[PDB]
Amino acid sequence: KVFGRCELAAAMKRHGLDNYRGYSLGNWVCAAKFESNFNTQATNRNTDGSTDYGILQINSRWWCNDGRTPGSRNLCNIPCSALLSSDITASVNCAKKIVSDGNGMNAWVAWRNRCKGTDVQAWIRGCRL
Ligand SMILES: [Cl-]
Repeated sequence: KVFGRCELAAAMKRHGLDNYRGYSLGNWVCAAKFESNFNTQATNRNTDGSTDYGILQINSRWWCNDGRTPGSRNLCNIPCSALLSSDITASVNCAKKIVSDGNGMNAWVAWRNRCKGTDVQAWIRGCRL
């Protein structure tokens, strides 16, 4: 499913991401726009052989199992296919583990390069939250 901007902001707020580890809701909406264009079914393969899955492009070397990433760790305890669901619960629960890992939202390259330090409140402007 391809979310609208405000529909996803509302879904993230309901699942407890607003201000999670100090990151306001606009940071999570901005990271989803540039990682996946708000599409839960987005996949992209990396040069190391790992693949990124879903709305927040969570990687199979560390976080989920896809059966084709040798020596990888499955820290979230989920098949990577669960991250492609229309229901974002598994992606949000695993994103909370990633953002707590020490480097905060700098784990998301698109957030560091396109959201960090910008007016991220713009991403939630106009929405009924
Ligand atoms: Cl980037």
